[PDB]
Amino acid sequence: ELVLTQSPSSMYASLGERVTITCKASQDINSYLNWFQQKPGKSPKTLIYRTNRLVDGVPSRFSGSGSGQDYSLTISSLEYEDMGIYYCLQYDEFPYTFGSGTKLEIKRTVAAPSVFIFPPSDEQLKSGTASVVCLLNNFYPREAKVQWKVDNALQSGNSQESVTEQDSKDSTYSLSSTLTLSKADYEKHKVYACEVTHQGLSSPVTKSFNR
Amino acid sequence: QVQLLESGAELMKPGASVKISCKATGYTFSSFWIEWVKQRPGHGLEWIGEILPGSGGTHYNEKFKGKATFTADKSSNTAYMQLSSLTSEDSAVYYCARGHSYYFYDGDYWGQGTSVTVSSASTKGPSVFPLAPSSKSTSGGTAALGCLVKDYFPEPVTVSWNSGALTSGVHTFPAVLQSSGLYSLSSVVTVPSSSLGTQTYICNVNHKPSNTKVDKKVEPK
Ligand SMILES: O=C(O)CCCNC(=O)c1ccc([C@H]2CC[C@H](c3ccccc3)C[C@@H]2O)cc1
Repeated sequence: ELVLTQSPSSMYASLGERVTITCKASQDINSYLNWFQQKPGKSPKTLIYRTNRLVDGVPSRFSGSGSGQDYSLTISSLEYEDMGIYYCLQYDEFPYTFGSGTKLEIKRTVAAPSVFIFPPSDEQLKSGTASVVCLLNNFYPREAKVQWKVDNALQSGNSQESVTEQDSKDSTYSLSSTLTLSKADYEKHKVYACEVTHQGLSSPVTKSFNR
Repeated sequence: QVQLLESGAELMKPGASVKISCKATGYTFSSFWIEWVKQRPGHGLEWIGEILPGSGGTHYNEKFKGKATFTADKSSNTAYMQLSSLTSEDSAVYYCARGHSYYFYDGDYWGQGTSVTVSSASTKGPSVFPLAPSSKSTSGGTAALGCLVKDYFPEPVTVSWNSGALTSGVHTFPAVLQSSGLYSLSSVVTVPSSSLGTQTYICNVNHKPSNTKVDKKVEPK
């Protein structure tokens, strides 16, 4: 069926900057294109219908254009609220098809993380295993390394990471690394260190503890 | 105003079936087409098809013919989508959205989305533990604290702090599926390393899939 190509998949701009994304159809769709912006954790929402008809109550900094097989969505001045995925859809032929989406990521100033290590709660250790949590807060860019050290032993295969999208306060990322092992294996060691290496840091920052 | 309310989260075993509702409101239910769209983690948005409540006319994306079947209750202004013979591929969030009508269309309205999970596992409430704020005085300025929500199923979960009273600097991480087949995530918050003993905070972690609702507080050393 009708293919709607959207490239790139990830576009970067900085607040205040003008950005524009495209949607390439596989055949004249006669200006029958809609643009939906989908925020993380939220449902899609319609911004522009029928190529350039701006929906009501939607910022004027948004505009749509195109014809035949080429349509575009432009934002004259990118504010933080615009962070999210943008999909185009064609209703010129059945079945209505979607584009693969373009994620609009904000480019900002490098920022080092604030590392915080939390130990396994007294209450959670009464049960089976033990979980040590490491926190890298409000940093940028997303590329960050985090190693787990147990008595200098570089842990491996027992850690799980999870990163949040760019916080709307500063467009920064935050990350959590969780180390999991049984209660026994836990007591068997004394020092739990969390190593963080980030381009916004002069040298790697470590946060450990004893118990 | 116009609004589309979709039924709540749902978990069903494979081979079974499910039925999502979409309550229309603030407009003539019969003259507007209702679209239905699927959203799987790595597949973005997918078009299932549409229904014209008034005439009952339907248009199914062939990929879903038989799998999804639409119906509508004009008297209750409610549309329904039934996904049959559910498999893991059907696990996704589903939206219903108001499209066009012959005499009018100025853009679409979207339902808030329904999460459907297809597993043989039973729903498990989350065990929440405190992420006790370490006396962060090691060359900095503020201290962080949070809540660890461990081993729950399925996905749907929400956390807050002091009942949304203070949402200044909270961070809830996407859930992570563990080897045990259960999920678990973390919710942290950074507060002035000062006001700690002066004021205490509570994470409100509620998990619908099992009607769990915790309100655990976190205190220093
Ligand atoms: O006068 C004229 O010839 C032009 C105006 C006629 N308009 C149409 O034929 C017309 C046809 C289809 C649509 C579609 C657009 C996509 C919309 C939608 C919304 C969410 C998800 C998928 C699809 C549903 C809507 O139903 C909108 C308008």
